[PDB]
Amino acid sequence: SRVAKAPVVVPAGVDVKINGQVITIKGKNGELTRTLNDAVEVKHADNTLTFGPRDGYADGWAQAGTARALLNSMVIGVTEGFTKKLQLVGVGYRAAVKGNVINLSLGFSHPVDHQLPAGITAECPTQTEIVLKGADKQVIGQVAADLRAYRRPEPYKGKGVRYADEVVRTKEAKKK
Amino acid sequence: MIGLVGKKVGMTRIFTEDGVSIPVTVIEVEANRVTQVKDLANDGYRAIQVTTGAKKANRVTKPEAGHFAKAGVEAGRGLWEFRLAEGEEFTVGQSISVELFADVKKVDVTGTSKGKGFAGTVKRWNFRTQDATHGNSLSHRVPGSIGQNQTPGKVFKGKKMAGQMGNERVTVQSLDVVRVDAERNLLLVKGAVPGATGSDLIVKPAVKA
Amino acid sequence: MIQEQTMLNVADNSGARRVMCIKVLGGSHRRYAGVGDIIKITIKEAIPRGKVKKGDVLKAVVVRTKKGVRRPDGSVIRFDGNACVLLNNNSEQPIGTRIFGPVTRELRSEKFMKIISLAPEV
Amino acid sequence: MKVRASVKKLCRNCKIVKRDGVIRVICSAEPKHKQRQG
RNA sequence: GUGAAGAGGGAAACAACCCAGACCGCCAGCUAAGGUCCCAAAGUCAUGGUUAAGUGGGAAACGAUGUGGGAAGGCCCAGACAGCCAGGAUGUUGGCUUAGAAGCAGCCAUCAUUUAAAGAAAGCGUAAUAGCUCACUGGUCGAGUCGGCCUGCGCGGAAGA
RNA sequence: CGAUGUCGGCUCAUCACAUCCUGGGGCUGAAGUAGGUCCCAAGGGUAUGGCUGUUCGCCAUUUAAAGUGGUACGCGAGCUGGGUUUAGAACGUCGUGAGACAGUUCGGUCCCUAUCUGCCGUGGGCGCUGGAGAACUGAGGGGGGCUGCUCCUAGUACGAGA
RNA sequence: UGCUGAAAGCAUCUAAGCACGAAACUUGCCCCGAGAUGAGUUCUCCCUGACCCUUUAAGGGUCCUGAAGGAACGUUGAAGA
Repeated sequence: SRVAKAPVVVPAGVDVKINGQVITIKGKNGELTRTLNDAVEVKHADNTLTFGPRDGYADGWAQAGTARALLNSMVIGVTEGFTKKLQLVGVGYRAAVKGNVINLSLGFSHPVDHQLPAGITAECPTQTEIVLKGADKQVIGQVAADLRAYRRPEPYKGKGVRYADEVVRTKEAKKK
Repeated sequence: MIGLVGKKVGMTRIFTEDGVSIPVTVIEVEANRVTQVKDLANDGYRAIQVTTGAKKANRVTKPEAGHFAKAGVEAGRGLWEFRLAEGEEFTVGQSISVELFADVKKVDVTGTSKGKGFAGTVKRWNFRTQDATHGNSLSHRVPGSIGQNQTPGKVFKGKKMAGQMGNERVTVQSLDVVRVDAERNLLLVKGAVPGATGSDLIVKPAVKA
Repeated sequence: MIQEQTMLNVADNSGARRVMCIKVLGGSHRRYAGVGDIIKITIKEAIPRGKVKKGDVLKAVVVRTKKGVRRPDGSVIRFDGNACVLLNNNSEQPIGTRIFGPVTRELRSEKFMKIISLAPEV
Repeated sequence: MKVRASVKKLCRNCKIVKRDGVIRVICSAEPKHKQRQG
């Protein structure tokens, strides 16, 4: 509602196409196509993007608000992209990467292989830190969540895979 | 992949160099001749129909004689067909030998089990007999109770009772193939297979890989 | 084929001479013990000077069976009686100092080394 | 996770949420205040 | 009052519930209770609202930013509420039960300066300390926002062969 | 009440889930092994003996567990008859007595050739449209679904150590 | 358990959308199965002569031909009351 009433400025060099309710955006990373809710209408609004709820839908304002956030996310992604940093804490933890596959050893008896999806790049500047980049925020969050799910951090030593900018609660055995 | 039709020929054992003896069932798998090839266009599914053995000229009926003559295949006993796996093709009149089992290790054998006739619950469903003494009267091998009371008021379907035992097709799967002899048309498989001597068996590669 | 209530002879010299099997271990509803299965037994009559007295429950291992054992080539080994060796209920550890009579090689489980070593034959 | 029939804001950092028609309480400070049935 | 000693229609079936008291015949009409999408006779009828739960078509104490309406009330472009880079100090390690409670166990006052601004103290956390927040106070965007009462209809609570 | 045989045992079961084991999870005063509690889950599995008529219970030794209930406290036109509950007899107690006692002991006839429904098997008739002989697709239905221990990972992670 | 995400400038697994997630469910394994009257599909085999009648109808009657195949009978079976 309030967020919907805030057009987002489209920077130069970004192409926006409105095929009915489908939106295609092209920047410098790739083409991002998203299908939009039928309860929200969008016009080119040269130099800006505007969203309006069509009459006949009680939640029209809410759908506009989420739609505006999604469009901003894609605009930022195509313009610059999204990066996430993951840290591995624990003795004997490796995060080697090669090609389009991530190799991890989180103390399991067998190696862990993860197949990244298209449009996602992984880099390993250090053996324990891994940085992922992509054109959209939803996929990176999902991929990072999948990586984290392999070894959830535990609250006695903060081991496992953790996000670079999160706080992990720690506790100690009281008597035994 | 397709199977083959063979005849059970008794049982034997093979002595290995290390001493252990392997009980093997001997299956006579002579050349299997393809009589008809099915396709999705006509039959809606792809299969090959094969025949084996021989039949008396005066015993094969005219409808069967014409069916064989169309494929140019000598008349055999019975007909069986196997579904295809989409990875292989066959032509009418082609002969299939036991050599295709050279590279396999497990097979599934299907056949008709020996017929025990009308069998009691003790023999059929391993029911426990009642006491032979201590007052028992005419109830030594009787099934016992078959229902609860008025509340159900009936005997549930699928109840275990006396009846025909054996004489139905059963499959023994994951049998080790011990030896294949193409020139003599033999297939030694470790274990026992359903049916008596001289009964037709169907051998196909194990599906529970 | 040793089941509950079965009489067994004692191969060792722990002082027991006849024992009763009261349970077959190693599985629920297990029926009978094999060549080298652990069983729970009670001593029915022993040497007065022995270290094991009558009416005590302790584990045992079968070494000989009348039914016999089957070899991989089809051969079988049969004996004129059933014999066992006494144990300690916490660690297997046959308490006997010597064992009389032949013992089959089916007990070579990387563990019964003491039994086989003391065995006069095999 | 408490599955009690009554849900309350035990501490300041407790939020009431509705998910799949079920009223839950989520706490960002201590997991002990997380409870499902509301 | 009804049944017993009353058929008929309705409540799926159901003496005693609702409508209604069968003299006989009719391939005539109008109504009662109850009904009108199909089984199954008659409105997929008209107007204004509510419900998202298959509620309707079982069940309470109690719980909750479900949703509709009403009466108000506090703060609000001398610019509110939530956010954003900020501040949150000095004795008050207290006399007091000096074992340490120092604001975070209580006797106790509940003082006082810098002041755009702060209390001798609300939460988490230490044997007490320490430490991290919030009370409160600056600056940008910036317009509504906040907490209760009355209730309509819903959700959870809600497991049996 | 012109008759619905009422405790246990055996045989045979079937359903519910308020789950005993196995499976998936939250919290923990969860270091790890092992636990506590709650949520989801009924696919399968879910002891043998001594004493007593016993169910139950105590005891002995196993298992991953020896689940709780419904089904005429499931099941005697399927079996037994130990308890209780006819007639004999005795003990204690009550009564002058005949006799009585959820007081105790010894002994003591359990019928039925299955018409219908149901269920387990197996056939005849007709139909499916000119008739006949074969091989199939598959709607639909049923069966099966349990798990221990050892080794490697590793004596690794964890832990002051154990 | 989540990712993104407004309603409610924040937050939020949910309202739109996208992910995983159990011996439970559907399938996968084995068996029955077209009486599945919704009675299915494919292959092969056999029959292609004349007279009349009427209330001229998917009608009835007579002569000659009766094929494929089936049944029956016999010898029987590791099939079977």
